[PDB]
Amino acid sequence: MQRLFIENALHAGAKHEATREQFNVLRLGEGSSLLVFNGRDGEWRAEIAMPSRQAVLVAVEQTRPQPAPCDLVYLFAPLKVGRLDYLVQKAVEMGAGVLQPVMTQHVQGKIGSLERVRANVIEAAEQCGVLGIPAVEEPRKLEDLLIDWPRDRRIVFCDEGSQNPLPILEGIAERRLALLIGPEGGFSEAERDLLRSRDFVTAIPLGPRILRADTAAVAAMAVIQATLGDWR
Amino acid sequence: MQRLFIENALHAGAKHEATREQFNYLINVLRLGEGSSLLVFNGRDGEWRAEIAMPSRQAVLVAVEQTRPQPAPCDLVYLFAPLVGRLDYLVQKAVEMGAGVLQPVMTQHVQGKIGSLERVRANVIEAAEQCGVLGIPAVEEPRKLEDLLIDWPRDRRIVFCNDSQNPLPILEGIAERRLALLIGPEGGFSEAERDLLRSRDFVTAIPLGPRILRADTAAVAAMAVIQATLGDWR
Repeated sequence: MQRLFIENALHAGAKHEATREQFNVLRLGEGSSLLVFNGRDGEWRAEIAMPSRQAVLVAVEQTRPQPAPCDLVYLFAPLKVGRLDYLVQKAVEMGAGVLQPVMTQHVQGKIGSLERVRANVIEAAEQCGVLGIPAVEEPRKLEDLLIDWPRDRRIVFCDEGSQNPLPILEGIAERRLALLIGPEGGFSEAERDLLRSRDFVTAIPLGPRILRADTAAVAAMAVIQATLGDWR
Repeated sequence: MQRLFIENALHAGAKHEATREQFNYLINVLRLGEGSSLLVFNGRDGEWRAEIAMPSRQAVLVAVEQTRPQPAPCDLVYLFAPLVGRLDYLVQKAVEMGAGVLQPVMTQHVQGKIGSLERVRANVIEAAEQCGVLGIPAVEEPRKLEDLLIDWPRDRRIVFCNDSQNPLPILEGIAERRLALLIGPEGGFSEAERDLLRSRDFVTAIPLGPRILRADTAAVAAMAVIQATLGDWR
């Protein structure tokens, strides 16, 4: 079934008027079913009513309840080289609850409109069945973030090793996590020294070949989610 | 240092005339000059440091010394269904994550098409240059899933993307150390294809978590956990 994210409260009988999003295609008619969700009342199957041949979505039955929000924080530098729509959508698919852009010494790319990021977030959620909408934050400087950082949350970052992340992930005691991936040019030497100086930061290797930032994000999230996260 | 893939043989003194694109790229885009060093490789003779010589205000790269030997080919086979925007990316990520063979697969719900192997191969080279991967993975002619499975080597376990959510316990139980990863198209596998996969004893299903992943996301996430438990991340 198609899935649409809506603003509206969701309950039996809740109505939603197709806001210009009157689709045309995917060519559904009167009586057609789709799934709707809103980020707080879970997932519902709704049926289409059609007053003027406009479209109105009427929620009938709840099909999934609202999960607890995903706790994982994704700290990421925007890239000059490596698409921003892909980075964002993949973070949502891989289970990030918070997307926090980080500005670092070597960043060349820009974040652009947070509006467009949030819209990419919604599209990823609709396509991949994620019912929690991850939060998108305003970009922050890395050093500002590290100074007031909650010590109950471990930051994982990627650094050259043995090149197996698994035994290192296995040693992390904190119940809350954040993955930090830097820009195409990595972290400066000072940034590296500062990360390593933090009690709450752990370095992990990601194999024998250099990975680009977009690759590393999905690869690190996979091993993190499988070892310590919600793939368990 | 920059890294360039070359077709010439490599040894001390080996020369490569930079093509129109390369000269502009190395000299008008990176502004490297006479005596500049860069890295050069060809998929067979390892990786060499070369220096730029110029006979004209035309550039010639002269290999000086070998910095890395040519490694063993990576063994991991990547069996993938076509999707072209996602395809470039797929191909490039596969190289980073260590695939040694890229085998395009036709399945029931395939909607996109390969295009031409020419462009697939150029992407492999780009990725190899960018990430310092010295073995160039081979790109095979597309084949239908049901044909590839007939005489598939009993020796190579196919992992494909179920009841649990964690792939790690399943992956640790794979006795083979020769592997393939299979990822389907956006539309998934038909019921007949699923049956065909579950009925082969050299095939093992793994889950990848509680959210539906895109095929290119799945490919990278799957290769991460396969490399870490069974492959060349260990």
